[PDB]
Parts: sequence; C-alpha cells; structure tokens
Amino acid sequence: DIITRPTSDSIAAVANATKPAAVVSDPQSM
Amino acid sequence: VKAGRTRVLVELGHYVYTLHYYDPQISLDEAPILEEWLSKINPAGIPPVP
Amino acid sequence: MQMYQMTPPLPEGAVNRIVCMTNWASLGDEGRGLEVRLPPPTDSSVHAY
Repeated sequence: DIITRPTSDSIAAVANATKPAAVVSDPQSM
Repeated sequence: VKAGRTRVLVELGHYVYTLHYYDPQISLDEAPILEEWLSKINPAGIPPVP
Repeated sequence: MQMYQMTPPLPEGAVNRIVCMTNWASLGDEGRGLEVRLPPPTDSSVHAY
C-alpha cells in the first residue's frame, strides 16, 4: 500500500475556490 | 492548431507522461485525446500528458 | 529422445519496458509494510505523486 494524507482545511478551501470551468458553451468557437 | 495555421510550445519543466500504442494500419485523428486532456486542466493541477 | 525447454529469462513482447516495482522478486519475510509499484506507462501513475 501507499501513504496519503489530507491537506489543511484552509489550503483546500482556497484551492477549491478557484476552479474555472474547463469547457464552456459559447456560439463562437470555430 | 488543429488547422495547419498555428504552432504552440508549452513550457513544462517536468511532468508525468502516459502514452498509447496504435496499430499502424488504422487511419485516425488523435485530436480527441488532446481535447479530453484539455478538458481536465484547471489552475489546481493537470493530468498526465498523452 | 527426451526434450527440455527452459523458460526464457528476458521478456518477449512487441514492446518491453522497465518499471519500478519494489520487492517484486522478494522471497523471505513479509518485510516492511511499505510499497512502491508504478504501473506501466500505458496507465496513469498520478496516484503515486
């Protein structure tokens, strides 16, 4: 097995607060 | 880029890379692989390069 | 009139690579409860980083 542990809550919060959508829907995309 | 009109260089120091093997006798366009790869890139992190 | 055939030592495939799999040839005790085994490059080894 391998080891992995969660980060601090504050770090997770700020990171999640900045996640723009990768794919959007606009009528002008070539 | 998909049209023969633009070329792009991406500055990555190091990265995790994955790869696929294809039969030489099967015509294909590999655009969807890159497209879905782009579909998972966010300021938090990126998936492995295909 | 008897026949023998050893199994080959080296891998025999279209493409052969080298991967990191600790203790893959271990034989003694169970050893430390710690392991590192990456998949071949055809898969995603993100979970290890």
